[PDB]
Amino acid sequence: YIGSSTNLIMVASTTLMLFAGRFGLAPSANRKSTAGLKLVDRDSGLQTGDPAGFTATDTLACGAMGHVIGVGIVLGLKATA
Amino acid sequence: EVKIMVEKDPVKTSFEKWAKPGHFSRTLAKGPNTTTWIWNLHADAHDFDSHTNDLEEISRKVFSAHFGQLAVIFIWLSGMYFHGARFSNYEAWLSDPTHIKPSAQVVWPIVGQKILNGDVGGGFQGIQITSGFFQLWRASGITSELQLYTTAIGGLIFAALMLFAGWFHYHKAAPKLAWFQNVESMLNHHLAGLLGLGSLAWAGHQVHVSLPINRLLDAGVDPKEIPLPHEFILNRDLLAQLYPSFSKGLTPFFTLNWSEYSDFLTFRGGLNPVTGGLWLTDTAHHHLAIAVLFLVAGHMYRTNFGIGHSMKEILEAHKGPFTGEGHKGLYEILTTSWHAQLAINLAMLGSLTIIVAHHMYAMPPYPYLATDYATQLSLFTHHMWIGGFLVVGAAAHAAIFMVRDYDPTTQYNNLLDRVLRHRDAIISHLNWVCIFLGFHSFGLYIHNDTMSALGRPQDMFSDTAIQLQPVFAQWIQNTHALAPSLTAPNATASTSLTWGGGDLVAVGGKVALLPIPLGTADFLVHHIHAFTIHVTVLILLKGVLFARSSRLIPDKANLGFRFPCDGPGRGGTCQVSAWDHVFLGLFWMYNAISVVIFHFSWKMQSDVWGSISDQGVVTHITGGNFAQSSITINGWLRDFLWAQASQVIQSYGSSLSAYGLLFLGAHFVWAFSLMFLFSGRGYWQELIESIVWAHNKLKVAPAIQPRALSIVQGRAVGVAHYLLGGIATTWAFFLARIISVG
Amino acid sequence: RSLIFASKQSLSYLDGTLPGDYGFDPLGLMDPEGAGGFIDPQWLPYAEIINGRFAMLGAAGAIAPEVLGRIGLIPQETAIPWFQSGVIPPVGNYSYWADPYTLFVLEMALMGFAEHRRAQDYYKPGSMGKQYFLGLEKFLGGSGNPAYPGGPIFNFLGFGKNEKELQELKVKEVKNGRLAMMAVLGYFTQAIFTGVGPFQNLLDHLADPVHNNVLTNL
Amino acid sequence: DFLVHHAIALGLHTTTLILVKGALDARGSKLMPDKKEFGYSFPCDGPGRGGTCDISAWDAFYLAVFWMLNTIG
Amino acid sequence: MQDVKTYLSTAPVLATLWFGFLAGLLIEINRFFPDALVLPL
Amino acid sequence: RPLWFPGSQPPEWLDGSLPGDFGFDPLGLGSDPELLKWFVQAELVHCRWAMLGAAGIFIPEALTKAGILNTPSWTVAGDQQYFTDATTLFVIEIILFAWAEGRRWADIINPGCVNVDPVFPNNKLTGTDVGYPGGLWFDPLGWGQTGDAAKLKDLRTREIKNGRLAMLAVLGAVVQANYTHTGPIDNLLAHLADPGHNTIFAL
Ligand code: CLA
Ligand code: CLA
Ligand SMILES: CC1=C[C@H](O)CC(C)(C)[C@H]1/C=C/C(C)=C/C=C/C(C)=C/C=C/C=C(C)/C=C/C=C(C)/C=C/C1=C(C)C[C@H](O)CC1(C)C
Ligand SMILES: CC1=C(/C=C/C(C)=C/C=C/C(C)=C/C=C/C=C(C)/C=C/C=C(C)/C=C/C2=C(C)CCCC2(C)C)C(C)(C)CCC1
Ligand SMILES: CC1=C(C/C=C(\C)CCC[C@H](C)CCC[C@H](C)CCCC(C)C)C(=O)c2ccccc2C1=O
Ligand code: SF4
Repeated sequence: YIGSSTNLIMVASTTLMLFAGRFGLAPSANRKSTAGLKLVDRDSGLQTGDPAGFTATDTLACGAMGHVIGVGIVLGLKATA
Repeated sequence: EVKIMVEKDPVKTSFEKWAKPGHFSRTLAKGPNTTTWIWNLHADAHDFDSHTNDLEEISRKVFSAHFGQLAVIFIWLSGMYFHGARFSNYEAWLSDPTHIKPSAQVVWPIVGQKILNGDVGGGFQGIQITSGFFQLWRASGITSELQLYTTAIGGLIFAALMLFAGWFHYHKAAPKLAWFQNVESMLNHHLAGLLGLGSLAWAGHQVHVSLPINRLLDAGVDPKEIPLPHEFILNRDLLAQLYPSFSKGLTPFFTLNWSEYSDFLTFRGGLNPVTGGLWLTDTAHHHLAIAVLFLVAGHMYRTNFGIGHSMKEILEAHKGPFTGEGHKGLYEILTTSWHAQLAINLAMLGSLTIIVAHHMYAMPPYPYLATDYATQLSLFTHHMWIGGFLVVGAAAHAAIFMVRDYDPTTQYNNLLDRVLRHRDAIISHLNWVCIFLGFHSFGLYIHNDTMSALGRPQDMFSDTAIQLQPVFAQWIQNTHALAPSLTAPNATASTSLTWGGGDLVAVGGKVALLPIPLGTADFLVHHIHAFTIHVTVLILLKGVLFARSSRLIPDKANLGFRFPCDGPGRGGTCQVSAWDHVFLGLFWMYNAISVVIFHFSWKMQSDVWGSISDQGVVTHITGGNFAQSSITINGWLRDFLWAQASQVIQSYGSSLSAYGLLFLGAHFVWAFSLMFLFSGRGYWQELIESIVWAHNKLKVAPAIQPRALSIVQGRAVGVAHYLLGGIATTWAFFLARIISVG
Repeated sequence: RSLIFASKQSLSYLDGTLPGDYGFDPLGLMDPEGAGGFIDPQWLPYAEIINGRFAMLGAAGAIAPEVLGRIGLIPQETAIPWFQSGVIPPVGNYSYWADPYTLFVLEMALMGFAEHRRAQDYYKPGSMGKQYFLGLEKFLGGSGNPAYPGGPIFNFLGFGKNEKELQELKVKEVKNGRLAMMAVLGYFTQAIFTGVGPFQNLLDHLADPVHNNVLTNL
Repeated sequence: DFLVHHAIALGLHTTTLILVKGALDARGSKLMPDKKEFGYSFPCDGPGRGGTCDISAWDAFYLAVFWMLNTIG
Repeated sequence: MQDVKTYLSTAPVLATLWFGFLAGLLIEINRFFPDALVLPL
Repeated sequence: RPLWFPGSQPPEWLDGSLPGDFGFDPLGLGSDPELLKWFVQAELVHCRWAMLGAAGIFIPEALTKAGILNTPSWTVAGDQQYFTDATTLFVIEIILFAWAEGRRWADIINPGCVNVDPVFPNNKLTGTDVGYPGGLWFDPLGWGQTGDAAKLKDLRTREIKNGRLAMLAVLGAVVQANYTHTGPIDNLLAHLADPGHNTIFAL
């Protein structure tokens, strides 16, 4: 199951979305997207040990978008291939 | 910024405010002086905005009133489960439901009313219920009346909890105004916590309890020997013998092998041929999907965790060149006015209840729902009346928002200001499309009546005369029947049987559903429906738009909501108020919804409901007369209002004679309404003056002066008796006819 | 000065005078701005104390008949998991000297003579050691903080006499208290998923950890 | 026949009630003493003093046309 | 009871308590003496 | 002052002057002073009828179990046949209690008015408090008329607390007959054998 295609997608869907939320490529708690889809910084109040601003909300938020997207890729590829 | 703001002990829990009746209003706190004080005592009882100007105490009053309403509904559900537990034949109906009628009300043998305890079957006497609770409990997997008694006492426990919470959130810890103004958190916890987790919990019930018990009920197993609902959870081999996908044990859920759950989570579609109700593998996949979708939608808005949406930022970015500064201030509308949110919520709940009515005759969700025609007619009719009442109340509280909460300084050049700026165009073009619909539907009915009266059947709008076939509906019904083959692959059958995919489902020798034809008669009555809905929209939207002012009365917002008139000036300003438009839209809701349920009752008694004999022949209740008689008003009076009323008037001396009594008493309440509607206050005031003189002569004058009812109150009493009498007339006629022929 | 999972909203009221004041409050539950009946800064640290001490009696008590049965100090009829011990008579019922419905009435009679006394000391401290109760009402007076009475009965070894010693020992009570709540919640989910007691769940995982984890066992 | 003769007596008595009430409160009443100076068939007297809808004697005739229709029906 | 009995003495409660007693009495007359069309006394 | 709920503040209307006062008024129905004197009078005759009730329920059925007397059970005692019919036993009792409780009705309304015997005016009751009539017919031993008030209050407190145990007992005998269909002495001896199981949850 470790080398199966379900595990490799769901790891990479979660890892890349956490990479996007940490390296300033995705919306997070400490940075907002406007109507022009432009990342502007904000102070949400949440304090962690990350210098970039990644908090406990974003690792639950990007894990969920690692999972909502990741479920659809796995079952999209299951019905197709 | 979203967090809990409450404060402790706002008002002391005392009975000294119970003793003074008009404590909430300053005018009624002086005590009574006329008999109109009693009517303004009830009229201003729930009107919390007229009591105080502070929105915080208003919102606390509304929250504890919600808890009192929840307590009343839980008391009602406790009663209906206690009536199933003690005063029903639910086990007898559950043994075989194709011959025993659902009954859950026993009357007391006192004054001859013991004939109302009729032979419903199963060795039981009582009122045959049409509320659908028996099929609902069969779909819930309820096997014994001990489970009904447990649900009744649990509902009583929850009713005590709602009463305790209503006392708690007004007298011990009541929330402040910014707690209620956290609408993003409220939507996040209603979408995810209420509608998402509620659908998920009912999905878990419909995986563990409803599905195996209802599978055993399709196998002819006696419900006294069916294993109890916790035995499927405990002995999972007993659950695995009915569905082999349970033998894997939650490992395909977390490894995304959801297709291995294809044994019990299916996209079948259609009805169970054993029972005539939707599949619970589809209703469990439905609830799991709307739960994995409402919980996703509940993570949308911004509370206090950074991620989310401020919905003011959603609104204020939605602005267009045809509007300019639109959608701005609507957040300030919907967070500082309870009536605006009440208008939107009432419109969605009423329209949703109409969705419920259509999505239950057409896709019957409960086992043996469709073949019990009394349940189908009563459920559709009840939800149409509730939906029409809630959309008229939506327009009512829209108009109350205009007359009492619309601030014009905060709303400049937005959508609402511009809709008020061209309200003559809206009401005039609505007036044109209403008159056009009225001629092109009802004058088509008058034309059919005239040429059928003049001996010209070829000059009519029939299926044999000039045809008016609904080609868009007849194409959308073919598109929904020929869907599984190409546009919706993964479906075993089609969504509903009323589309055209065959599958003549016969349950108990009675027709559950079949392909519903749509012809010239359906075109005419759907244009009647569109016309009546449009006219109801015309009075109601005219009352919303002209609540502030008019060309007639430019200071109408100062006069209020429940004012009668300005006076006999400007030719007469009678019923200028927005309340009077709600009052007239109540009549147009009667007209609209009554023709809707009349079209429903005749359309499915003629083309759906019936019996199937040998060699596949279908005999309906009124065989094939909707296509030829429902195009004339004489057919509606004759083959519907006279032929089907031949069981509400000769039901006397039988168990259905209370329907005859309430049919006649409903005619009484309707003709009683015409006393209040057609008359006015001053006549009754001078007649009461003569009666007061006769009381002064015999020294029996009350100090509370007898007064005639107010003009707003006289119209309210007249429309209340009109709706009560007419709706009770249709209730009695429906529940006598379709019980008698069902 | 260890601080984890904190926010500027959370440090406005969590100033460090609490025993387990590590700043963990993302939802904002002990806010004194909207203090009410049960969501308030006076009941919530005291709620964590009573839920902590019942879980430390709970996490130790749900594993002690299973550990003592493997080492051979109790009979095997009582060496049973916690769920099949009369608590949930579906998954298992053990015959005591009374049926558990009668034992529940005996429970809330003795809890009602113990937690009603604990209730009214929270609403007013020291107001219970005035009425006569079996000649022992003088010891049941309590301190100002209702979580720690520290009388002749609840501190009958007198451990923690120094104020600096008692305050640092209160940190060890809540941290062992919080671990026990996650243990009982951990005991609850393992009883439904695995269907076997928690000491057998530890012994199954200690042999083959890659084949007896949460992912393999349901 | 007894019961419908009391229906007939109800119809004549209530029509006579509205019509005698219109004829004798024609000049004025305690709600409005100057009904004679407003003519016979005036609409109302305004929403003030509680409400004066159908106060005129023509309106009592109007309300008793429904009662003669019900009576003769 | 200086105000609880005042609420119990209000017009809707006293109408409910009297007509509850009144319909309670007339039903119980109609049980032990039913179908009464002629007063024999 | 002993109180029912030792942390709670006692109510203002229950000042401890009444016998058996322990501050138990959560619903506060004795808040009115005029209704409190009626309810104390209601509690006195409730206490003494239940103690007379408990001596006709639990005393002769204990003698029925021990074989001292062959009296029937208290639930089926009214069903038995006597020399007077039970329908017309009531109207003898109603007439006899229209003089017993109707003359007691005047003492609650007007104190010190029905203390004089109407047939013979020399006979009178030696009583000064409402609900405690005294005299030879009701207090023939004179124990209820003492000079000291602390002993007199405790003896009236002893009367109330003995009463309210029986009001739990006669109500307890009613529900035990509805649930177990067995005499309460036989419910006691069934409970005295195995008290762990023979309870309300024995079903
Ligand atoms: C996830 C938490 C959650 C959930 C489940 C709900 C659920 C509900 N809310 Mg609530 N609400 C919440 C949080 C939540 N709320 C938040 C965060 C806000 C503050 C911004 C509000 C403020 C709000 C107000 C102001 C009102 C509600 C109302 C409602 C009710 C909907 C009306 C109805 O008939 O529904 C169906 C009803 C039921 C199914 C009854 C369920 C009742 C049980 C006891 C659960 C309710 C307790 C609690 C909310 C969740 C406990 C979960 C528990 C089961 C473990 C329902 C009880 C309305 C109402 O009726 O007021 C009383 C109302 O207008 N909500
Ligand atoms: C979600 C539901 C909802 C909400 C919250 C409210 C809330 C309110 N409504 Mg209402 N409204 C709604 C839906 C609702 N309504 C619907 C369904 C309609 C269409 C009928 C309207 C039409 C509307 C108008 C026309 C007005 C309001 C107004 C009121 C306010 C106070 C009314 C009052 O004191 O009660 C008074 C309650 C009664 C008089 C009880 C009478 C009940 C009916 C009318 C008769 C009995 C029906 C019963 C089923 C028959 C039994 C007969 C039997 C006893 C013999 C309050 C803001 C009034 C206001 O001023 O708003 C600020 C008002 O003018 N409402
Ligand atoms: C105070 C209070 C406070 C606030 O107010 C709140 C509340 C809660 C309301 C309260 C409380 C209440 C209560 C608890 C009540 C109850 C009571 C009772 C139980 C009584 C009885 C009471 C009782 C009684 C008198 C009894 C009596 C009895 C009798 C006569 C008996 C008799 C008899 C006998 C001998 C035997 C024989 O063989 C038979 C007979 C004949 C049968
Ligand atoms: C500390 C640190 C680190 C680490 C970090 C990490 C690694 C993280 C992780 C994290 C993660 C890894 C997370 C995850 C999460 C997840 C989640 C959050 C989930 C959720 C879920 C949900 C949302 C649900 C689900 C679902 C779906 C989706 C569909 C249907 C079915 C279900 C319902 C099941 C590093 C190394 C960098 C460095 C040093 C420091
Ligand atoms: C009849 C009528 C009245 C008079 C209606 C009245 C006076 C209401 C009568 C209510 C009841 C019947 C009187 C009050 C009853 C008391 C509770 C006393 C109880 C007595 C018996 C009912 C037991 C109007 O005021 C009116 C106003 C505007 C348009 C039409 C009309 C209208 O048609
Ligand atoms: S009749 Fe009544 S509502 Fe009409 S104008 Fe006159 S006062 Fe106003």
